[PDB]
Amino acid sequence: ATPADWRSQSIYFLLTDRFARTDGSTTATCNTADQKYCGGTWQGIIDKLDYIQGMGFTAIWITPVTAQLPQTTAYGDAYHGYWQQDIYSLNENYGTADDLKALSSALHERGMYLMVDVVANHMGYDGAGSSVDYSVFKPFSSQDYFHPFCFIQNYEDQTQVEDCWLGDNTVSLPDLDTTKDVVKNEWYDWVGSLVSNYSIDGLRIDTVKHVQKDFWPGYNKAAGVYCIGEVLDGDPAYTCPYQNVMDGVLNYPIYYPLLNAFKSTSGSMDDLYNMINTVKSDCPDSTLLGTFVENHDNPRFASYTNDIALAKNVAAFIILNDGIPIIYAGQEQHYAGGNDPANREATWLSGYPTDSELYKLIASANAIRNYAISKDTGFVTYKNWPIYKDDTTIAMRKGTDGSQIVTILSNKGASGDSYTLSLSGAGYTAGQQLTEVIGCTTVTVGSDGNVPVPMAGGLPRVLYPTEKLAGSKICS
Ligand SMILES: *[C@@H]1O[C@H](CO)[C@@H](O)[C@H](O)[C@H]1NC(C)=O
Ligand SMILES: [Ca+2]
Repeated sequence: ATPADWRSQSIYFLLTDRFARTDGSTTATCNTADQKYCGGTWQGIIDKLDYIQGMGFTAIWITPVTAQLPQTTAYGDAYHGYWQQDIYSLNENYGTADDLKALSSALHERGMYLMVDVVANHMGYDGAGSSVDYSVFKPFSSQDYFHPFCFIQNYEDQTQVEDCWLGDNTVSLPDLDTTKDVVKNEWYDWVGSLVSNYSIDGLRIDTVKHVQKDFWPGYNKAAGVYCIGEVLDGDPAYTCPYQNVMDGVLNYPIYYPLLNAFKSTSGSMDDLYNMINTVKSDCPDSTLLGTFVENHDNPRFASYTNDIALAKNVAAFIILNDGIPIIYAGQEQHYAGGNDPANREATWLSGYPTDSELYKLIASANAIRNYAISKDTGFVTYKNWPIYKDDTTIAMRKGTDGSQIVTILSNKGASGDSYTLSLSGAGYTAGQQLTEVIGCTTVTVGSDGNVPVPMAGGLPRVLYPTEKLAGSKICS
């Protein structure tokens, strides 16, 4: 599927080993500290698609599928998929090639997309870097194909970042020489084959900043689908330019201010507001980026605060910002794990409650976003517009005039005071009746133009023209 095809999507990102076992167990042990394979499979995912689609997601992103180093290392098993050894084989832990194709067709039979995580930067090896036996890797079975061993000593040196090895001497990550024509052609041919063999709709590309830029356009083209890159850097001036060589990148620039804005009652709404504008302007296309506040490479949101109302606000933002929302399996169950491997909790241990607070929050927000898109072909291309802020509040507007969604978000928390906010800028016609689609109440636009927004318990508010909801299953 195309970048255009992807704008309207919203992604549930999951760890294949950790989302759902074939046996459907909700009790199967998974001590994250043990870093072992816990049992999750592609077929397990298939059996839980009702749970995923019931939150209003239109796609999933799954961890890499290539066969991994087999050893149980001092850092555990390759359960996450980032330590590949044989790229023309699948990781048997998740099932068979038929299983992967089954997941793909099952997603498609529901009108959903499959996104797959891929690594081009490196392989994985159990052992010291200098001692690597290259013969294990397929097809890159000789030192020939790799950058000479060295570690990234200085991250300000972009040449070191690209030419030296990630990892360490316990689990080393032999770094492919992605400037060699033979390496390019092998990867380019592989990625097209992968996508065709399994009917893959999109790619999430790992460790993008660790590969020289002139590698990516050819890779993206070969893939023949939307590619969104992990560029692990919070500076828009470093990260957005990668969108010049690749369809999208994950929105790490928004990530930091977003997290700070909502992780405490004293978070800076100013930084968030500004970053939205900086990204909107200086990024080739903000609507092709992916928004998230939680993933497998950072502490989970709920690890910073257990305030449910804060979690509600940051989730609403992810869904309603420009670009593609990305929610990380477990976030909807208020998972609170810290840094790797604590943030790789098995989803099945939650019991998959479909009536939990954040599950319902996310369903409501996706419901409106999805509806708005079905009516307003200009929604996805309309660049989100921050219209208001204060010390505890931010409001924003997205959608063609007369059909816009206006979102008011707060970091007051669950003990926030009741009160009324007068909102200038919404651009609704005076006396117009609007629905608040989370709590399902109504409000009328003032004559002064302003909107009388009832604020209570630090809850999120999402407004949308009541007449426009006609015939939707929203708020019945
Ligand atoms: C795609 O299918 C062909 C033929 O079955 C196979 O040889 C090739 O290895 C597959 N490509 C990938 C990336 O697995
Ligand atoms: Ca590299």
